[PDB]
Amino acid sequence: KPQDRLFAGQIDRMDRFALRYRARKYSSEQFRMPYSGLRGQRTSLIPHQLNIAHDVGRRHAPRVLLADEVGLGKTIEAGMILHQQLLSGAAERVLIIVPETLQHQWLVEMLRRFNLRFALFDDERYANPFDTEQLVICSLDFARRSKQRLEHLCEAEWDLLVVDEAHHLVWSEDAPSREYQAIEQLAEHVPGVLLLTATPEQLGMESHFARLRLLDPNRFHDFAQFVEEQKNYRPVADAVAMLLAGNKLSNDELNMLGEMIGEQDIEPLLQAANSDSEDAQSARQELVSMLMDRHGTSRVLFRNTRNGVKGFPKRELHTIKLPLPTQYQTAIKVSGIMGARKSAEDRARDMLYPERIYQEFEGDNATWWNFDPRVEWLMGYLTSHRSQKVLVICAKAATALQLEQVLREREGIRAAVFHEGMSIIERDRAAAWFAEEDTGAQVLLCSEIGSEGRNFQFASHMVMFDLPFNPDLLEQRIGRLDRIGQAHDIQIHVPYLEKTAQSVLVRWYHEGLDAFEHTCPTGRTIYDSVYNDLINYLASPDQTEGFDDLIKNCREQHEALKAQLEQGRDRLLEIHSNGGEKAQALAESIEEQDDDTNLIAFAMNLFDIIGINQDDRGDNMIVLTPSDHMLVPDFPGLSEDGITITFDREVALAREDAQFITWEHPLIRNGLDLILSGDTGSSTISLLKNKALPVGTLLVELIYVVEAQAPKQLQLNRFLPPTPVRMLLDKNGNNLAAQVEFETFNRQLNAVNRHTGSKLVNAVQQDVHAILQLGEAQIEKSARALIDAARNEADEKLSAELSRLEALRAVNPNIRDDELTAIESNRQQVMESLDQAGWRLDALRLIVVTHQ
Ligand SMILES: Nc1ncnc2c1ncn2[C@@H]1O[C@H](COP(=O)(O)OP(=O)(O)O)[C@@H](O)[C@H]1O
Ligand SMILES: [Cl-]
Ligand SMILES: [Cl-]
Ligand SMILES: [Cl-]
Ligand SMILES: [Cl-]
Ligand SMILES: [Mg+2]
Repeated sequence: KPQDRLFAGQIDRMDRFALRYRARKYSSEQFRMPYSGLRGQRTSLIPHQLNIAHDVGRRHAPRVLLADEVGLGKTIEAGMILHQQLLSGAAERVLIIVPETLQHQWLVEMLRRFNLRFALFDDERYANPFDTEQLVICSLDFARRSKQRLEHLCEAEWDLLVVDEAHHLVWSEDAPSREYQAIEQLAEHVPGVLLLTATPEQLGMESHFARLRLLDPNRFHDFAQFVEEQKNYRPVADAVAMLLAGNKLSNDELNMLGEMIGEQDIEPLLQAANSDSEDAQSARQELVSMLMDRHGTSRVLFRNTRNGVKGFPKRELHTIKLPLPTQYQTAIKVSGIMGARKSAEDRARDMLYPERIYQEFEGDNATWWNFDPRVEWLMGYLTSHRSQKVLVICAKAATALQLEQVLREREGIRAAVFHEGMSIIERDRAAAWFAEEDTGAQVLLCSEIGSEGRNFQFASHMVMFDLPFNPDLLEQRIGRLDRIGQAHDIQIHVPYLEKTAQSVLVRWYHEGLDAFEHTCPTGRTIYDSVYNDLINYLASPDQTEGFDDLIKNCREQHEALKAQLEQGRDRLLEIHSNGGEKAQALAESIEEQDDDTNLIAFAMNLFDIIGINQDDRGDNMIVLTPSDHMLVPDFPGLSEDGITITFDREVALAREDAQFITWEHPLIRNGLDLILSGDTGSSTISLLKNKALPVGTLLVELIYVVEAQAPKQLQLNRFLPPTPVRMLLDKNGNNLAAQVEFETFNRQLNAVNRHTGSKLVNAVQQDVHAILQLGEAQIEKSARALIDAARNEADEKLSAELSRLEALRAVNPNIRDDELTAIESNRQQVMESLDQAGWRLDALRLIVVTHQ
């Protein structure tokens, strides 16, 4: 094929040949690396997250509970797992079931951090229809709405299922939820399952066990036995955990340990660890790993905690008590007198957002913002903090929009607005404007959706124009800025109107739950426990008999539950969930990759040759725009509006509007596919100025490709991706390639006029044919060596992993049958597909020695 082009007179420019060869070499090498699938995401490199993702993401059909505490990165961990599985080919179809109001947050996270475009399925967009899309997000309610729909989902042949906030799957002996039942049915037909929930087990042990049974109903079949085994385990594991903290062990703990591990002699290991010797610490970390292989929830549950990971800011509450204006006092009394009585909730909501009462009787569009002291306080705060990036949160979009107008007209400060009525692209623009340094918006006004999952590293100040109606929404608001890696303490300003539901609720959240300044896993439990009572205080804030006691009771419940949670921590599992030194090393290794000058040089040459225009902005960023004369009509991922790119991870994290270019980015992969599936650079001729060789000497640079045809799911690329084999032959068939390195030789060559070129080739066409014949014999030898080596490394690696899981099963009940059968079956189909591998000539460059 490539020789046919050359002789038909079709001669590419030399630089195209070099680009083609580099593209093959690079793509064949970036497939066989340990951190593959953990580079391309727009995230910081946090060890505990990478620990989970690298462990879970490389398994066959992962079935796990991701139970990290709030803010630790359960969404990011799920993303890295999906990213790895979809890049490697282990998965192709993914379903993500989330709570109703979280769909857009997930859609943006998957696309903007993992370059994965999920299709949103709801009833408005579609009143089976799931074969249409490979990546689907929908709500839990949507998925369980009808029995027809559920069965549609089960038969849609999903590879992986992700269920966010899985504590909504509630179970009971006599009436499990519809939610639970729906996931129970789906989990039987999807091989891989990720359940995400931070809910501590002490608040629902039974439901916790039910979720584990969704993952492995075979192993998790006896609630009582499971609890008993965990209870007997804690004594062992608590001590060992106190040893990784360096408090030496007893003689009691030493026989319990020798027994807990009867599969081998650990007397040396124990003698070391339980002593003040320089070999004591490593003896401890190894013991910890042995205990975790025997853990009851080993391999299935990952629970990192904020106490352990410790990268989170302090939270500081600043309340401002403001006088209640006569206009609102009047409206409250009028409503109590002339009021068509409403629900408890609706009266409370009226008292929490008093502008709603005022608008009811003065008509909507009444200028509440002209006398509401919260508005005046906000104007004052913002005009004296003009250089502070401030996140301002209201419950309702209409309130945020009304504030934007006031702030602009009365003080000339332009705020970005963020609410669910706006399109994704509209929120993208508002987000970029708020993130813009020095020239951008100083304020982001949000409805209850906050800032979704977008990072504003520079924002540490938050104003709650009003308060949310329940504690889950409160923590979600604070979680917009209380994020891992935020250095500056969060200042939470709460201006509130005295003698209203606002003052009641601010006191309840703060004094009852301590929910502002400390992350509160107790909030929902206490709220539901006192709901009726609290709602009446909110509905009648001027009738507060017994409120002081409610506060006292609620705080006592909060402290009691906090104590239970502290006492019930599995501190061994917490340590093991962070990943230790192996996880730190994995993060360090990925970061070493990041500084890849090869990729930057390759990508520029690639885009240039494809025909994409490149404008440099100086700030580690470049603007890419389509051109008239590009290799293809429309390059996927490239709009006529252009795209901003960066190759630097820290820039990409600060500029969420820019693409983060890595070997794993679709632009590179699409770019490689374009060049390598086509003719570009496959046929050329060059001159070599060299007087130490006879003039007219002919050299043929041959690039063969060795590749095995197989389904992507087999993941042959781990062992034999399409691999180039470069030969450099003379007339006698001597292959010089082993001692003539490609780059050094490539530099020594000269381009030649294409017309003069096609004349040189025709003059030596027959010599070339003979050389090509000599190459075919040598490629068979080379390809057979490459193939046999890969077939053997597949044997070694895959048999090694099957042995590792069989050895784990001897001590661990959580290794599943289908896991061992999957490795076994894959080791077989991989070896067979390689022994059908083939080769072909991909490119050639003729080289003619001159002396001139
Ligand atoms: N490694 C990371 N790099 C960048 N952003 C991160 C990282 N980890 C978490 N975040 C951000 O922190 C926020 C919380 O992440 P998330 O996974 O939703 O926490 P949760 O465990 O409560 O579900 C999100 O906005 C996410 O984008
Ligand atoms: Cl992988
Ligand atoms: Cl895929
Ligand atoms: Cl006032
Ligand atoms: Cl942020
Ligand atoms: Mg979450």
